[PDB]
Amino acid sequence: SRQKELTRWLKQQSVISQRWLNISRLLGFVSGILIIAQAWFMARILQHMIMENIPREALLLPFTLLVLTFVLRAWVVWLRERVGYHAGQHIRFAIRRQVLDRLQQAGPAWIQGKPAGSWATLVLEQIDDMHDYYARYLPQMALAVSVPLLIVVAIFPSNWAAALILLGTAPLIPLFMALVGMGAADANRRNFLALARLSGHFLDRLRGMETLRIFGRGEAEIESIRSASEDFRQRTMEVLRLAFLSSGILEFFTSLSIALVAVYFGFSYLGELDFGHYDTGVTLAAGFLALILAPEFFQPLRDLGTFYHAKAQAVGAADSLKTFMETPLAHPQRGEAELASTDPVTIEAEELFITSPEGKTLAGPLNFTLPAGQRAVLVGRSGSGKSSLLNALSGFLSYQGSLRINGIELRDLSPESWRKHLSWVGQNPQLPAATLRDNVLLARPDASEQELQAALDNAWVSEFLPLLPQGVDTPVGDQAARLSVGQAQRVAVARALLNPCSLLLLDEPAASLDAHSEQRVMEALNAASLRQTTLMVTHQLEDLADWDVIWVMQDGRIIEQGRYAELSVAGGPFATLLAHRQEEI
Amino acid sequence: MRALLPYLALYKRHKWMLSLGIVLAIVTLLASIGLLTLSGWFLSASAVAGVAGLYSFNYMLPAAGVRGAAITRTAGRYFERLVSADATFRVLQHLRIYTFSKLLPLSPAGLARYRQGELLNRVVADVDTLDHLYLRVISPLVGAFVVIMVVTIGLSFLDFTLAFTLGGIMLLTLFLMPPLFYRAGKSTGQNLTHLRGQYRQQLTAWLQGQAELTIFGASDRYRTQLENTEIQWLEAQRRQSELTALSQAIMLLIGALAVILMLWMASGGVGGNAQPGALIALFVFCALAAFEALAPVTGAFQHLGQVIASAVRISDLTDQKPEVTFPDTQTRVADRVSLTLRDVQFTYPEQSQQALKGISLQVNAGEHIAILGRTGCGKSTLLQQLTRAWDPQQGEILLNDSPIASLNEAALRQTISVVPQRVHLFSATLRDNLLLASPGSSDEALSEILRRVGLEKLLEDAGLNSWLGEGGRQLSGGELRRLAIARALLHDAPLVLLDEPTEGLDATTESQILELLAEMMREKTVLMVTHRLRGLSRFQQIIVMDNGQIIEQGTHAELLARQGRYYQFKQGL
Ligand SMILES: Nc1ncnc2c1ncn2[C@@H]1O[C@H](COP(=O)(O)OP(=O)(O)NP(=O)(O)O)[C@@H](O)[C@H]1O
Ligand SMILES: [Mg+2]
Repeated sequence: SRQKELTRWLKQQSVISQRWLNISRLLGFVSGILIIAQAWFMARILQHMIMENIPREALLLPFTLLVLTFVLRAWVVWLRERVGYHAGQHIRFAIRRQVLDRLQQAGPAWIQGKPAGSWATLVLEQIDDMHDYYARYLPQMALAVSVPLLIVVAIFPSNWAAALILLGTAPLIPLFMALVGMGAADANRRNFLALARLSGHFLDRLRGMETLRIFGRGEAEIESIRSASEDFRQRTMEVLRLAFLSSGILEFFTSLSIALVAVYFGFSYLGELDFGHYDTGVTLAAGFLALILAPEFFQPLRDLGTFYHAKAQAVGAADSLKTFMETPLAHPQRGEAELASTDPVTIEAEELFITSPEGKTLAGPLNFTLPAGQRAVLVGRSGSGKSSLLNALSGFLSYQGSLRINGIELRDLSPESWRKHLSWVGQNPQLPAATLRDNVLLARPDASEQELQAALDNAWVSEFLPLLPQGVDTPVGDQAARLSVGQAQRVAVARALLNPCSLLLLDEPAASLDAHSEQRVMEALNAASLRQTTLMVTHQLEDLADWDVIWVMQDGRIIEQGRYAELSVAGGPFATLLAHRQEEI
Repeated sequence: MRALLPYLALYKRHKWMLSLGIVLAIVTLLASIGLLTLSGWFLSASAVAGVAGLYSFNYMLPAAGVRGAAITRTAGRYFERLVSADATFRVLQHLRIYTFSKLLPLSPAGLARYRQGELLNRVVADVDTLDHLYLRVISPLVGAFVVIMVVTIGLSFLDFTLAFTLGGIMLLTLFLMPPLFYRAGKSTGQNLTHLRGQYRQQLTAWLQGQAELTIFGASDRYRTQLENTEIQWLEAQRRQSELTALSQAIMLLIGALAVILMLWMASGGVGGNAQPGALIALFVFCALAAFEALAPVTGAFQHLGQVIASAVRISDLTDQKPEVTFPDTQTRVADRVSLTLRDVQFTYPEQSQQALKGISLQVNAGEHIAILGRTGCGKSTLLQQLTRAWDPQQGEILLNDSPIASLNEAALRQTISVVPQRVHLFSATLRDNLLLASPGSSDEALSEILRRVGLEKLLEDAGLNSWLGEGGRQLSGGELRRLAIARALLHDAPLVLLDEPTEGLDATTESQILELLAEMMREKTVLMVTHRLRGLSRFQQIIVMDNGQIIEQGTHAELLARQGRYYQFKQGL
């Protein structure tokens, strides 16, 4: 239903590398001339030695010209394939560049909305689906209208009956393809839902093979696989029985045109058919020209049919890439005001409404104040907007209201300079660098080795380095494969403790860690949370008596605020929250 | 290549449908050559005969040959495309059954060694590639070979030195060129799969660590590093197309060589005839049309490397030895199962040597047992040993006075109904997600359980014919927990194994689950493993676990009356 405007998007993305698609259209015209020259030289050579009985040694010039047109024709086929690739490559490099540009300025707020395996599909597997639309389908659609018109133009002076046989099928092919194309469109729609259900049936019975085992349904799911495969087979054979007629319409008219050209020329040579020629005896070279060129008239149409799948999956790729590039989402504004000093900051919020990039409000009205050097705690149930406040405080989320850091509002604070005074630790630590040493030094690449070693000593990461093979320079691998979740989270602590900061945001560290790493992370992060303003989200709800204030929220609003002593005995929401933690071992 | 042998042997079934789809490809592809070689001879014979030779020349026989060759060229292609596509769905069904029927005996162990999400998405893709062997590889290669051998044999009746130079040229590029271009692009194809996965991992690390990179100022430094990998990745994609542009310019030159050779060689005579006449065109038009047979042959050989690679992955995955083996006795299932465990381990032993000797416990018939474990201290493996996922290396399980290894799978799955922590929602109807537990249940019984369990919100929309799963409606935790319990109540086994049933559930739903176990599973010998203390009062003989061993045991009141680790757990911390 969206084909017309999706294809308009596809055809507008091709303005880049327009000279590659212009050379490929011009090389398809040149290739259609070498096809005609090939058939004309063969027809004259064949006539000379069949009718005039000229020896092959007296035909050296036509043979030389025939070999030359074969070398030129193979040259443009090589040239047209390389030029066609360059067309597709430059759209893919430009679309990917502006997909990664949009996906970076949107920031982590929008990226985490979808799993990273689904972003890699968009950037790496769907952008590449558009290559064969520009490399093959678009050039072939030019070859399908350029070359066939050249054969008709080339044959017409010699014999208008032969050119009428080829031109006569030009309207009759799309007429019958559309006649059977609408009989194969209702088959798609009346089997669309069932084939969608039946496609993921095997992977579903294969993921849930644990549940089948414990219930003893393994031998009864073999029959369902059989019954679902029989149903899928015969349901999609009805679609294919009509989709193979459309391809068989073209094979019918290329078979009828070759047969009919042979009969017309064969019978006219014997005197059975007088029409067709321009009041002159039909020569043998005229018949060979029309017989060599008859299969070449329909070859561009046959090759285009093999490239239609390229257009189908390019539109499916443009289906998801057009919506992505036109989603209305607004970024946090970046005022140019550098922070005054590298001292602990006094963050205070008058009335905040932290909003996602799509406009949804994540955290309701927030009324709080964190004085310089004061460490707070955010606690609450899941989905309560605890992490949304830390992302907004980092600049990743747009807010309406007043959130002033050290007296200056966050909206008019320079993100380049504000984030130099911001260090933070998040749950599920991400290690982007290559080596463990270059990953700690990511925070401050200019760190000295004595400052670097102190960070590794303070963060309790040098006490598991000997377990690592290469030590400090151990390659972390993909998704921190080498390091355990507890060990990687301690490395994330190391680069937080490297540079002194004016504000430390700990978004639930040591949450999913093992028992020993949780003790080591918290100990190294509880003594580092009392030398600058920190803001820790946690679910531990215990040993918080040393923290200055506790902000508990549900549904994105601070409901209770105070020290641990006054909330544990107050019986309020914190006590209800604290009782849940003690309920589970 | 010996990898395809277990999968070629799958063709013995449907070996007439598969052979027909290749014969129809040869007949179609011979009619295409016959249509153009007979037309070329007919035009030459008619022109040589001339108007004066109208009556002497029998033109009706060739005119019926061109009509027949055109019908079987267009009818043959339609039927070859149908049988080939039909028969490639019949071997896909066989491949799907073959792997599934062979992955069942090693489902828990030997298949979950990998990452389940990434592995199973590759098992499905690899069976699809094994499905491509017949139509992408075997059919183009075999069809090209015997089309060459028939035109060579056929043309050898007129001339022998001409049929073999045309046949020899076509046989040389059938056997020498597809391997020659597979060797040239092998290095690039390896360098292409490395760079595609290197860009994939650098992009995921860049997207996932966008919060980290932005704050530390490396977001644009690692984007340059990411773009340089793409530039290297695109260079390796030029070289793959620069070799495809060369394999296409060479097939055009080889087919040119076989036409120029036919023109030059066949004009010197065919059967000793000084002036061949119409026989020249029969050879140059066969050579002109016979290279359509070799069109798919290079791409058929490239895909053969993928099919062989996919054949090894499926083979080495489905050829593992199953952990457990079941006897065949058909012992009658007995109600009132009295489970007995003797020196069986409860948790995978840590390098810390948690428990060299395992736990021991007796669960009499009808008893409800709850096991308390420290959160995050190892993982419970009591259910896998009880479900016979793997044989216990130490200790033994006595299921109602008899060892658990002496039960056939049919009986074992009937004495034990287990509700796992990871409850699977099959993409099927609500009836099919419940008849899984009990195949013979009536329509009312399934709805009766759903009302009784509390899944009443699942009966107003289409009743039990609601699509649950990937293509339909998802179920939330707690709404999915009560489905797992619904199956176990429908299964009706004497022994029930609960695995953290109230995990990740809010206190409103969690209190409703514990009532379900105490009410419906009143006489079903429940053995429950949890990390919570909410409803342990109703359970008999609470077992507290420390370091993989039983430190405290007894009733809730009995265990609370005496000071112990359960007392500390109840008060907090
Ligand atoms: N970047 C975002 N874009 C859109 N929706 C979001 C975003 N971040 C959070 N949400 C949603 O808005 C609500 C805020 O949740 P959230 O801020 O994550 O609370 P939370 O305390 O972090 N949950 P948890 O970490 O499990 O304790 C939830 O319903 C989220 O699904
Ligand atoms: Mg959070």
